[PDB]
Amino acid sequence: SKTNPRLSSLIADLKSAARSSGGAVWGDVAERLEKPRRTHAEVNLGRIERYAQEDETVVVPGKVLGSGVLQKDVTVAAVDFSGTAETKIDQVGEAVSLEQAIENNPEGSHVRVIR
Amino acid sequence: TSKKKRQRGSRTHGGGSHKNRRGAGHRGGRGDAGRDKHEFHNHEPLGKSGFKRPQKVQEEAATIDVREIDENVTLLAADDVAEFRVDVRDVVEEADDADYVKVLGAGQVRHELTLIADDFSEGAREKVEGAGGSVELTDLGEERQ
Amino acid sequence: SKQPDKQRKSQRRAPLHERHKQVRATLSADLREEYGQRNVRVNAGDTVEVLRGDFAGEEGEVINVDLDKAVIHVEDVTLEKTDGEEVPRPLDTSNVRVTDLDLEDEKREARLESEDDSA
Amino acid sequence: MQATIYDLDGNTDGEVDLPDVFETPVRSDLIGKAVRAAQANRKQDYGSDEYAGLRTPAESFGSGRGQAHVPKQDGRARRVPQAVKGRSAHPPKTEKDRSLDLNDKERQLAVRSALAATADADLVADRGHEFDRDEVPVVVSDDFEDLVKTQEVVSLLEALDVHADIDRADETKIKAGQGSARGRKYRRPASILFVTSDEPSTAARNLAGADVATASEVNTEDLAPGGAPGRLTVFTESALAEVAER
RNA sequence: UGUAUGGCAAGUCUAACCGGAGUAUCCGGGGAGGCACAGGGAAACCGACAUGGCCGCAGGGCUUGCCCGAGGGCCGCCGU
RNA sequence: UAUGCCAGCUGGUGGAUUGCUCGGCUCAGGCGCUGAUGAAGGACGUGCCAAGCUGCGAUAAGCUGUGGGGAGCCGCACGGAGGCGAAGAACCACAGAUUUCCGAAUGAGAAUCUCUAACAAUUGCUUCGCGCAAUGAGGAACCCCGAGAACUGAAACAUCUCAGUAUCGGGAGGAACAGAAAACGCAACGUGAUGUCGUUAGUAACCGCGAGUGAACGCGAUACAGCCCAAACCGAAGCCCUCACGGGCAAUGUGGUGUCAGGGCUACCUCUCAUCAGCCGACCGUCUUCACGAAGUCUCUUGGAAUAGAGCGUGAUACAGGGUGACAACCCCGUACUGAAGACCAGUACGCUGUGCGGUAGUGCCAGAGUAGCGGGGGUUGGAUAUCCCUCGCGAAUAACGCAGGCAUCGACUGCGAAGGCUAAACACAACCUGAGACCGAUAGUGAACAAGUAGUGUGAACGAACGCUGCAAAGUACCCUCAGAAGGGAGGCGAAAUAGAGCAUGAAAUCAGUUGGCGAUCGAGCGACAGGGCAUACAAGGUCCCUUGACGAAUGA
Ligand SMILES: [Cl-]
Ligand SMILES: [Cl-]
Ligand SMILES: [Cl-]
Ligand SMILES: [Mg+2]
Ligand SMILES: [Mg+2]
Ligand SMILES: [Mg+2]
Ligand SMILES: [Mg+2]
Ligand SMILES: [Mg+2]
Ligand SMILES: [Mg+2]
Ligand SMILES: [Mg+2]
Ligand SMILES: [Mg+2]
Ligand SMILES: [Mg+2]
Ligand SMILES: [Mg+2]
Ligand SMILES: [Mg+2]
Ligand SMILES: [Mg+2]
Ligand code: NA
Ligand code: NA
Ligand code: NA
Ligand code: NA
Ligand code: NA
Ligand code: NA
Ligand code: NA
Ligand code: NA
Ligand code: NA
Ligand code: NA
Ligand code: NA
Ligand code: NA
Ligand code: NA
Ligand code: NA
Ligand code: NA
Ligand code: NA
Ligand code: NA
Ligand code: NA
Ligand code: NA
Ligand SMILES: [Sr+2]
Ligand SMILES: [Sr+2]
Ligand SMILES: [Sr+2]
Ligand SMILES: [Sr+2]
Ligand SMILES: [Sr+2]
Ligand SMILES: [Sr+2]
Ligand SMILES: [Sr+2]
Ligand SMILES: [Sr+2]
Ligand SMILES: [Sr+2]
Ligand SMILES: [Sr+2]
Ligand SMILES: [Sr+2]
Ligand SMILES: [Sr+2]
Ligand SMILES: [Sr+2]
Ligand SMILES: [Sr+2]
Ligand SMILES: [Sr+2]
Ligand SMILES: [Sr+2]
Repeated sequence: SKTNPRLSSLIADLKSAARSSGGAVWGDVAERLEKPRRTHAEVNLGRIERYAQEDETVVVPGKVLGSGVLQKDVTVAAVDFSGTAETKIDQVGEAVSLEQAIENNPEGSHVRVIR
Repeated sequence: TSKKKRQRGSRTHGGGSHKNRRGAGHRGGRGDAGRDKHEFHNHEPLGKSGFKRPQKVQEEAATIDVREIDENVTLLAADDVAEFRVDVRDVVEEADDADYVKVLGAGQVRHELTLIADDFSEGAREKVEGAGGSVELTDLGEERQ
Repeated sequence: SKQPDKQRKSQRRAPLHERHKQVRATLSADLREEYGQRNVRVNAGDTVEVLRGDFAGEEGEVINVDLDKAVIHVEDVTLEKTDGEEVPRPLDTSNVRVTDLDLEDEKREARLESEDDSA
Repeated sequence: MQATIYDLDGNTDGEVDLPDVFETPVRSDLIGKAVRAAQANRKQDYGSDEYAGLRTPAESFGSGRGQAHVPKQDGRARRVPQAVKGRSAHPPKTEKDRSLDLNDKERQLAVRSALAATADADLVADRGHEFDRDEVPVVVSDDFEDLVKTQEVVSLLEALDVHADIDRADETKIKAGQGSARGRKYRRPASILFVTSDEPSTAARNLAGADVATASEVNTEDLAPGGAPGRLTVFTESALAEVAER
């Protein structure tokens, strides 16, 4: 049982978008967020740079950390970003909250899940 | 409700027969007792192995991989920008209480660096020289002979 | 102390001179104005009016002041025994108000009239 | 956002920008964790006498006299937990760490979050506070710090339609249970928090349920009593500014 | 040594203690030191994949079997 | 229906429960020695009437003084008699008087008494006389120096472990001990007295290399403070007692100098604000105690009583807590604010008097012996070759020398001067004072809320309970009847209540008396569960239930 009200709302929002719109991603992200904290994603930048491509939103079902270099013009969506992560991403691309990604793309199209 | 909280009424509190939870006999002796007899399993074998050198004749080197230097060069604007030049002794943490500073060769070197340190690995040189750079040994580093 | 046990203890186990404050009653409107005090230590010559018990509304002279029991006897505020004898009903000075004072003592009068001290 | 400043008569006197911390997302679980820690950290170590019930040379007679192997002295049972006058088996121990640790970042986030809960008028009304305002917190001028009389603060809060909260806290509850015997007979609702800058308001402190604080040290507890976010607060113009860098 | 929850994250946490104060709470200091950030070898001493290949779950894409395929799996390769 | 079974009703018994807290428990701050000037402890006394407790000491619940306090008082303890107090008592603070006997117990003896002038005993000084002094014993633990187990762990057990623990002997203080390097040894161009706290670290080290055991240097803090001899060179220039006189000490050396920024001597330069001795002497802070101190005791209703409900009003730098006939900021004590005193910090800091810091050159003048060191045997330690100590034997140098830097020797290097001494502050404990509590709430919490280390047990060492609650106010039951009767009973009186009537709030269960319902002297025993009948039932808090017929109608099914 999650104790954070904001995470409980995010999960409920990801579920609403999965059922209402044509997305399968948001329900898949909701299922991972309902799972224990240790199973959540702790991803550094060197992994987003390796596996992501432009005009395809990167969805992290956890938190993005700041180790490594990111050169690609990618839009990264996550539950949270570290201070350095968000700074390094905004220099070459855009760090967006998973809450905004649900409003901008309720259908969950052209999206890559990275962990 | 915890496991502990549901025990009133169980009598044995999960211990099986009430003849179980008594003294040290239930544990096979006190502490590490029987580490070679009845409970030898998963214990490190008996014996002496090796020697130790006196702590004041021991050297502690402060290490850093080329990858750590290379990923943070644009962020290290507080250090020399040549035709990049960086004194490694000023980058590594805990380099005060250390004997010497050594640059190791793990990762890639995407920039042209001129590194100044007390020691370098064969691979640390190869990666820096292989991407248009130089390696400078200190006056303290003049021990390699 | 803020602790109830210690508070009640200091009141019951208080020395005789400190028990004077346990026999204090509020002064009337006129007497408060005349002497600049809200209350006074009830004396065996004062006239008092009962404000709270079964004798509420009755006036009378203070006949006795017991410091040890921190209680007072007022004239006609009595109880009738089985034999017929009218014995005094002890009153707490907190349920009482002073209407007239006994100023036969020079020290008590001076204490009441001084702005720096109180009686 | 913008915060309306009020003078000592309760009329508007301009407006300054409401600082960024008041937009920190309300997080009741973190606020509650910080109040739980503060309440626990002031609790005193206690425990029964280590030797209570052990001061006896009582011995068991063993088998033979048709009696249970219970330690006896002068034909009276002693020491053992099942015996009257015996030791307490698992008693409260003085050695127990009754303190809760909290990370500075986690605690600081809770202070910021509780400060932010103070800016939402609906959360403040949900907490229980009685007031007739739209704008919350109540921002007053620095001349509030110069007030001496309590009755003068009553007039200002009546002019600010925020006095109804003190009427709510003007009712002492005589608690159920033995706390009475230990000094905890009464309790009352928590009302308005007064955050000043120089010194805590001597003028406002005695008001029913009121708590006075200063911007440099106002904590999670005075900002959210009992862990419940959204306390009806009143800041001094300089207090609002200083509470920004917290 | 696990686990659940929460903060922060290539970092993280302060300990004693100091100042403040609403004075055991609490606010601000304090990174000494600990653990993590490289390992292997008794020691001397030496010192690593920010990815080279193939499968492929979830998910995404398309002209609806075909592509991209984090994680995972099988290998290579690297340090000692 | 007898004896009797089950449930209940009325009344007991019992004292659970609920409510209450004069006691505990724990934490925190402050403070901290007493005694031959006879302590602490104990004994026996002491009151108008006095058994216990408390106090006190033949001046005996007290005497005197100053201050405070105040119209009352004569302790716990509300009686009777009587007395004291405006000649200012009680009561509180400080100071003083008195202060029996035993007790370190000291003239000698002795179960608290006795016998014929007493520092007994051991010491120092000495006028060699007990003339002047000292020691003894106590204290909650803390502290320091010695002696030193075992159960236990190792699943046995011997080394090891429990543990230098328990316990024992000796001793100091308000704190002890330690302490100005023959140090450290992140080896350095580095640190710089000592405790202690955090860490270093369960690291190094030990160990039937099993189980287990276990530092330090350094670092971050706390607090900070550095000095005096011996000797050289001087050589009576000196010290103690006494008012003085005078006496005593002292060449086997008092005193000057000096003490690793080595010193002394000789020759010079300059100078002191060091050091040492001594005078003066706090602020602040902290702890405790004290003075002062705002505003309702208005209306109505209920009540035995208003702090309750409804209504009206007030203070607040004071809405902590307590008391008061029920829940109180405004009735009383207090509480905020301001101020005062004492104690501790502390005879410290600061200030002051005196003294004089230091430098150059020369000078083998001085600088702590059973020592440093080696060996035999033991203990102890993490100390391993490399801990610390004891014991027996041996045993050096002289600063041009010596010790240390974790095996020995020699050389180098770096550090440092042992075998003389003192030393503030930061830390331990909790007797004593005060404060605090998510502690217990009378079979709990102390053994002890009560006569508590009491009653009581044991020759003794020692052991050791139980017992809290009338009521707003004693108004604590007059009178009458009965009776052997201050008994008890009846009637009666008080109070809101006597089923509040004295171990008297509430008043459970086991259980007892009387009684109600059901069963009952021809009948069978886990005492019941589920069905269904008899009989029994005031209200309230449940309101359903029966029969004809009709509707629907699963499986099954004439
Ligand atoms: Cl990663
Ligand atoms: Cl080694
Ligand atoms: Cl050092
Ligand atoms: Mg007056
Ligand atoms: Mg007990
Ligand atoms: Mg209860
Ligand atoms: Mg004698
Ligand atoms: Mg054994
Ligand atoms: Mg073995
Ligand atoms: Mg040991
Ligand atoms: Mg060392
Ligand atoms: Mg001298
Ligand atoms: Mg040993
Ligand atoms: Mg008891
Ligand atoms: Mg009763
Ligand atoms: Na058992
Ligand atoms: Na260092
Ligand atoms: Na005992
Ligand atoms: Na029995
Ligand atoms: Na503790
Ligand atoms: Na650090
Ligand atoms: Na019979
Ligand atoms: Na003391
Ligand atoms: Na007596
Ligand atoms: Na005396
Ligand atoms: Na003597
Ligand atoms: Na003599
Ligand atoms: Na065993
Ligand atoms: Na045996
Ligand atoms: Na051993
Ligand atoms: Na009253
Ligand atoms: Na020896
Ligand atoms: Na050394
Ligand atoms: Na009892
Ligand atoms: Sr189990
Ligand atoms: Sr046992
Ligand atoms: Sr074996
Ligand atoms: Sr460091
Ligand atoms: Sr009395
Ligand atoms: Sr009395
Ligand atoms: Sr037998
Ligand atoms: Sr931190
Ligand atoms: Sr120092
Ligand atoms: Sr010497
Ligand atoms: Sr050597
Ligand atoms: Sr009892
Ligand atoms: Sr016997
Ligand atoms: Sr009667
Ligand atoms: Sr049968
Ligand atoms: Sr049919």
